[PDB]
Amino acid sequence: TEALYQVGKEFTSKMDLEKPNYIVPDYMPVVYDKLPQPPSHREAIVNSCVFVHQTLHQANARLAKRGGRTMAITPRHYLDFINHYANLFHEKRSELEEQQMHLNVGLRKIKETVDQVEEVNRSTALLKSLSAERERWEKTSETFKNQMSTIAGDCLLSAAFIAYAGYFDQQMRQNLFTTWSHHLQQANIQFRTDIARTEYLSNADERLRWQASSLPADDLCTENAIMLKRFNRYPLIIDPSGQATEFIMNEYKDRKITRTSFLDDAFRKNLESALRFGNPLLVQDVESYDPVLNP
Amino acid sequence: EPPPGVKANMLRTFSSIPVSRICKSPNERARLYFLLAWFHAIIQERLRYAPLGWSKKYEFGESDLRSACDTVDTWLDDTAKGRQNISPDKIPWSALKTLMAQSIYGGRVDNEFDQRLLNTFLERLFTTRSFDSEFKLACKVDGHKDIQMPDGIRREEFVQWVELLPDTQTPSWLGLPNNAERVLLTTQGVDMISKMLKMQ
Amino acid sequence: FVNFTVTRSSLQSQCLNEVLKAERPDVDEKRSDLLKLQGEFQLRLRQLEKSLLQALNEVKGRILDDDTIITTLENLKREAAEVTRKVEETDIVMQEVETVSQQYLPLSTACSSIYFTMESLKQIHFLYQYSLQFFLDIYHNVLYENPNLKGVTDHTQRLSIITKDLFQVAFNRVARGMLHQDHITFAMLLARIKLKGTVGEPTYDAEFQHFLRGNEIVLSAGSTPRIQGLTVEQAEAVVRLSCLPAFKDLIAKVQADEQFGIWLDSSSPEQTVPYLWSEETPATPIGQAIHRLLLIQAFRPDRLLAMAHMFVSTNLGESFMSIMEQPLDLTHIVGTEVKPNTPVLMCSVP
Repeated sequence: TEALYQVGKEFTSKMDLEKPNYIVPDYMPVVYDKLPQPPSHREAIVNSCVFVHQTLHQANARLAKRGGRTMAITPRHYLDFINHYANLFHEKRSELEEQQMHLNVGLRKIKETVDQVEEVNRSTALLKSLSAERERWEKTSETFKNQMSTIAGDCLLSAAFIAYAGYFDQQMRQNLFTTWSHHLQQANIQFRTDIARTEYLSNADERLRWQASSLPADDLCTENAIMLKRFNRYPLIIDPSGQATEFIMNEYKDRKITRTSFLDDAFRKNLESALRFGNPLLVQDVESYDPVLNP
Repeated sequence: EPPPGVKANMLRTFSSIPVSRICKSPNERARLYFLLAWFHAIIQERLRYAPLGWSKKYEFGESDLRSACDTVDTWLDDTAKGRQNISPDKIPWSALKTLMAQSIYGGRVDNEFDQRLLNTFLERLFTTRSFDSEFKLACKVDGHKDIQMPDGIRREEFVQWVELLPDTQTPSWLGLPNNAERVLLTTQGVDMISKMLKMQ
Repeated sequence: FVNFTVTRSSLQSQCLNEVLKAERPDVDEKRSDLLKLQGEFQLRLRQLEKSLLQALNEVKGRILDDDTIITTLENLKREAAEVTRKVEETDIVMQEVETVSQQYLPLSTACSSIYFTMESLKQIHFLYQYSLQFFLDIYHNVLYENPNLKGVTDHTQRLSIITKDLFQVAFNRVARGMLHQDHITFAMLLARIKLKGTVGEPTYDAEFQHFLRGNEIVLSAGSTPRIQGLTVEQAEAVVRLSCLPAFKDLIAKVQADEQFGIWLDSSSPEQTVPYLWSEETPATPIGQAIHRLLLIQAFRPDRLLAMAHMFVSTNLGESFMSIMEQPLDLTHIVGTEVKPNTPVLMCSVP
């Protein structure tokens, strides 16, 4: 727990986790023994990250006692979690500032246009046509502070789901996400419960293209596609039906992806080519994994 | 796997053996095959009641049935030298009974009491009396009723008789007491429950 | 790790779309065209919003100074309004498609339940491994090459025939690759699934819940009395079964029936289970079947399987399990049901 906490602290230094208006809950969901008694918002964030990491050990234990098949939880999962947290936090902050900048510029231009028409028929008709857009932009600009407040918790939950939830099925994914959300609730960490995970970590254009690439219209499939897009460690795909293979090949036709297998004689050569020319590579039969990929 | 019961066993037997095989020149041949099938079924069905039907789990299987069929054909052709009808008392009952007692279904037996039981079934089943109208394959299955010998002389009649057998088979069909299945059934019932409980 | 596991909703959608294609090809084609139209419509609306925002963001001075900006804004607003109009039109046509496809939801639910039961079948034996393609082959068999749909044209009767044949073919193909002792168990589950698909039948959750487990009801020394005519195990079974509201007066009903002992020693009591449960309204024949199943489990466990078969015969028909008694007709299965890519595994007991 010490190592996880210190890694979280040092890695989230670039993060803007300072919330001076944060209130310490009376019952703090403490998982770090030497966490300061009046924790700060950043301290609560890293403590919740450590809790998220330990929750995967608890879940693996629960599936192990029921005879289920579990995959080992490693500190590299925690490193992927914190890396995704930093990247998603920065991305969401940048997108939200850019959207607010565009909305403010649009609103000031509409106000300037009203002043110009005051100081004619066509522009009055245009302003009448733009009233709904102006109202929507003012409302979205009003929601800016709430979005800013919920960014940290939303990104933490999204990164946890990306790092840890890939191997598990729908029920266990929901269980882990509910556990993390409840822990954030006990820690007074702000997050949204309305937006879906797939809607939050993917846009409609990407989902439409995924549907074009023959990705099945399913929430778990969309989550899998998001993991295949935002991965830190190279993905290992488990698909008995195998439609994931066609989805990957369709998504990477333009970049000239090559299908191969660990049991193929040319695999090494293929791998070398994929490494030298920077082309996407798809290797099947990972049950016969060749340790030459270890580096 | 072994057929679920005597009816299924005999249906599988009659399906496995070609029609032209059974319908050769001696009209009596079909009955012999039926008898063999019944015998085979009974023998196999006594394996399910592992300690009681036989003292040991023997591998009475398709090879034994095929060997018995070949022996029946060989000795029937030897006796009925290309004749349309062979008198039932002229059928080589001694040859078939001895060959099945010592070699076919007999070489697997390593216990004198299981050998006595096999001799028992062979003596009761393979006689001239099997060709009578009132021959009785089994006696007092449910206390009152019992299983009659079909009055068929062609294969299709025997197949119909097997197909018309009820779905109320009891170990008394095999000569065993009716309670010989009780415990087994109970276990399987409990087993079913467990499997059901394991799939929720 | 990125695991692609089958979810109930996704399989339900797949089966609903497949039955819509098979039964209502015009409706399925219209639905596909509508989803494509709305996808590109939302795409166009997003592009129009982005273009409007960027046109406002990339204009210098005042908007009225450059009439080209005004014309572009007017064109964008006009196109947005008319694409939105097409959006409501596509929405109403989707309402038509949805009210058409509402009829086939129970079949898709049954399909998903059957597939997940087949997947759970691996828990009882290592040999019971079934892919999604196997169940999809069963479903295609039921939908497209079903001899019972040869001359039937009414959609409701076709759907009923398809629903019946789904259960029948699923049992046949799965049980051909199962040990006979397990067949009833599978049949039981199918019956329960078909029991959930009946609108007019109750849930029977408590009766099945006591059917399973049951022994977890701890009975003390004083809790279980000594009933004349029953053994200790039978007495505890009566006590546990009395926990139901319907069997609350079970000891009194058994004691008041002097003929009951005769029924306790009959060869096939499951055929003549006496009316020992108290109920205000008459139970359905399937409800009567569960009540007899409970009574048999309490009193004659050795005949439980037989009663279970009767239960299946009540839910799925008399001849539902009859194919397993027949010899394996391997010729037709190899010629028609087995693809050349699919190996025919023949697993035999010693």
